[PDB]
Amino acid sequence: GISYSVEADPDTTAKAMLRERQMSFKHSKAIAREIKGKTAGEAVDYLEAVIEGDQPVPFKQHNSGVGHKSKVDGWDAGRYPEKASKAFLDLLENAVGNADHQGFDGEAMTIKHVAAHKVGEQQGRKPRAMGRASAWNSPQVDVELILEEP
Amino acid sequence: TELQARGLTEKTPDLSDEDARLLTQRHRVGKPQFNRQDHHKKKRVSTSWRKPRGQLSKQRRGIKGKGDTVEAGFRSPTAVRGKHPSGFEEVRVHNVDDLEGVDGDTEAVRIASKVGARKRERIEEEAEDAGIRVLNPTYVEV
Amino acid sequence: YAGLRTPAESFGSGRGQAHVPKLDGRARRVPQAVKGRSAHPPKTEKDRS
Amino acid sequence: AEFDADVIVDARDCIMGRVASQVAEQALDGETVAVVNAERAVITGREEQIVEKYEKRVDIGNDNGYFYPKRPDGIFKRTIRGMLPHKKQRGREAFESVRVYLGNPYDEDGEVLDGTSLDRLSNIKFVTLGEISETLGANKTW
RNA sequence: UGUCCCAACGUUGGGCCCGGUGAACUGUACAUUCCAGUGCGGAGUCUGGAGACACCCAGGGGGAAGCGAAGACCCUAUGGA
RNA sequence: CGCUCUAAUUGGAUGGAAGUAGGGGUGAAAACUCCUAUGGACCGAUUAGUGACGAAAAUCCUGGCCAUAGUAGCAGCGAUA
RNA sequence: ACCCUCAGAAGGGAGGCGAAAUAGAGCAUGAAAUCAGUUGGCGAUCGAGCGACAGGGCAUACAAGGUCCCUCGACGAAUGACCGACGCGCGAGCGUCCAGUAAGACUCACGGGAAGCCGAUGUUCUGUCGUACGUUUUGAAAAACGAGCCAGGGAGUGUGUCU
Ligand SMILES: [Cl-]
Ligand SMILES: [Cl-]
Ligand SMILES: [Cl-]
Ligand SMILES: [Cl-]
Ligand SMILES: [Cl-]
Ligand SMILES: [Cl-]
Ligand SMILES: [Cl-]
Ligand SMILES: [Mg+2]
Ligand SMILES: [Mg+2]
Ligand SMILES: [Mg+2]
Ligand SMILES: [Mg+2]
Ligand SMILES: [Mg+2]
Ligand SMILES: [Mg+2]
Ligand SMILES: [Mg+2]
Ligand SMILES: [Mg+2]
Ligand SMILES: [Mg+2]
Ligand SMILES: [Mg+2]
Ligand SMILES: [Mg+2]
Ligand SMILES: [Mg+2]
Ligand SMILES: [Mg+2]
Ligand SMILES: [Mg+2]
Ligand SMILES: [Mg+2]
Ligand SMILES: [Mg+2]
Ligand code: NA
Ligand code: NA
Ligand code: NA
Ligand code: NA
Ligand code: NA
Ligand code: NA
Ligand code: NA
Ligand code: NA
Ligand code: NA
Ligand code: NA
Ligand code: NA
Ligand code: NA
Ligand code: NA
Ligand code: NA
Ligand code: NA
Ligand code: NA
Repeated sequence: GISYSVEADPDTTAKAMLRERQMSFKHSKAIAREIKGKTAGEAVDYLEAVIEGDQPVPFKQHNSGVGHKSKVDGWDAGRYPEKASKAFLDLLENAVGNADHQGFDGEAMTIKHVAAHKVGEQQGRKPRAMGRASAWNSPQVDVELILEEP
Repeated sequence: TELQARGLTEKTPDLSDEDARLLTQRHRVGKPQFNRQDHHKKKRVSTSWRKPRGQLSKQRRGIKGKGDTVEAGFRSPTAVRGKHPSGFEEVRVHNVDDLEGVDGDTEAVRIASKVGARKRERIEEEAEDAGIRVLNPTYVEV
Repeated sequence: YAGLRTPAESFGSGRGQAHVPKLDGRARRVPQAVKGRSAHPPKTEKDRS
Repeated sequence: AEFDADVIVDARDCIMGRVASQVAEQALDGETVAVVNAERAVITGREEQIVEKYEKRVDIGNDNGYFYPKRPDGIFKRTIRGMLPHKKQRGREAFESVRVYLGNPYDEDGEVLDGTSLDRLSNIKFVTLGEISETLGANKTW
């Protein structure tokens, strides 16, 4: 698994991680990308709107065949990754919880750092025609989060 | 409170007029990188020089723009060849006994990397006292 | 006999594969293959005296 | 609108090509040039063949395109472009520091470059750019 | 008698957007190309011009002498059956 | 010039070996060497030997990995649930 | 271990052990291909063997390189004048003299200056040349053949006899 790739001052910082989550690594990049710089609280509301389908996640790199979304600003393609979103809400809930147990004001902390990493694949095999089989795998994602006082 | 290198770091060798000229030439003319053809087009191909052997190689054919081919004509002046940029001739040293016979006016010493701090300290202090500069000195806080 | 203990055969042309002996879809015997024979290995017969 | 031309060249009764060759030379030397009265510039030759050449150019084309100017305006500018490496930084810089105009929007009367002037009294086989543009179908906006 | 003149409208399942799942073919490199030329005589890459702001969605497949198969045709081998 | 192991001669290393990462110097070059970080136990030199001794290629072998792509499929069957 | 979080013997946070947890369980070291985040340089008007050699921008902790810039002056190979004087030519221009002079690459000396400053490295811009590599071939950039990328593996050996 990963380790925090960024230094964090413990006196003004709260940390959190997700380990080997089986979800879209591509969606996770997009989500991280989008919520970085946001307030843990703002992030929560955003991700919930995504899950609700009232807010699209800009898909800036893994966008092939993706249809345009009017709400995306400065870009075009976007979707509503609810699974990855839920995993991020779990990540945030933990971080904000850790932040409170330390005396900070969780929700108001800024997302200083947030990144997803593809730690592996749960390998699978799919039978195909002509007596042959081919991979059918699942990504495994790790993701770091660093909250910082404003 | 600040770092200072041990020994005669500033020491310079005394060279004949001819040698200093040849040294200055070497440094002025320089030479080509002489890296292997197309090393930059494929990662599996390293920089280490290999003679271009392809019958159609453009380098091998000496097409201008494809890089220089290694030739005797590129050799550096006999009199200076192998000299540290300072002009000193290097002498590889592993212990104190290696310092014996070294001409501090003409040669500078380079302590092998493997030698430990304990042995370095001794080599470094007796080197200085013999008027020999140490090319890779230890930096202590003074 | 190291690396020769097998009935690996090459499929020849036709499947976009190099003509390398294979068994159970695994390459074998030939020098360039992993688990294949050593081409010119040490020899008991050599007079080292 | 407003063009700090270091030079203002009057094309009236002058051989376009010759003028263009000089305006390019200067534009590459860093001069800002403005060519005036383009419509009155001239090109020697048998009108009929001269026109076929330009009419062909207009007809040439396809999806990728071959945009050929019809106004004496463009005609003259394209001619200058052909004398500059307009795709290189330096060349596009020069080309862009050059502008051709119908009539003269300046107060000063442009100068006449040496060896570009045509003697109507001793020349009958030649044509006006404006004449060519009219034939091409341009809109006589002059 | 929609085979045709000569196509139209409609029905169901796809196709398109969204959540979830999630391969393969293929990849020397570079690559926004077009017209001409040239070259081992069938060039996105040479030469000359022309055109060309970047990214993305959908399409029908013109080109990559597209992808797939060390040509079955033909000839050659002091080859095989 | 470089690699393995043997021998003689002779050195380095827990006051930090090999290796690896980045960086400085030398050699026309094969390649040699130093600095910092990592590492945490082995490593050289000269001479004379040794040989399963040097790779960009073989539709090469084995493993890992990127693009392909959040794409195809998860609709089509007289059993539409 | 204990405490917080969590649907939770999961995971995470905080904490404890040890020289070391970046030794935390397929756990020594931890390359490349390659992925996330990020720094430097370039960047939505522009052209493709991706570079070599020259030269500029921007960027750079120490270490292991320490040079570099401008005035002037010394030396100074081949080469080698302007102006002016005189004499030719229809003319472009030439001849003689001034003069093998002034100049002239490198190098050096005095004085002054730079420490991102010189070298070097990263990237990018300009100039010159430039259609991979290997193989087949009279001729390969080839619309001839091979490779997706990287690592590791991958081909003159032994005995006998002869020379
Ligand atoms: Cl993925
Ligand atoms: Cl030599
Ligand atoms: Cl057109
Ligand atoms: Cl150009
Ligand atoms: Cl006339
Ligand atoms: Cl010199
Ligand atoms: Cl051989
Ligand atoms: Mg789509
Ligand atoms: Mg079957
Ligand atoms: Mg390389
Ligand atoms: Mg074996
Ligand atoms: Mg064949
Ligand atoms: Mg037959
Ligand atoms: Mg037969
Ligand atoms: Mg010895
Ligand atoms: Mg080869
Ligand atoms: Mg493979
Ligand atoms: Mg597709
Ligand atoms: Mg029904
Ligand atoms: Mg480990
Ligand atoms: Mg072109
Ligand atoms: Mg032929
Ligand atoms: Mg190898
Ligand atoms: Na994209
Ligand atoms: Na938008
Ligand atoms: Na918008
Ligand atoms: Na067996
Ligand atoms: Na293959
Ligand atoms: Na024997
Ligand atoms: Na003319
Ligand atoms: Na046209
Ligand atoms: Na019908
Ligand atoms: Na097509
Ligand atoms: Na540079
Ligand atoms: Na071949
Ligand atoms: Na070739
Ligand atoms: Na060809
Ligand atoms: Na593949
Ligand atoms: Na071998």
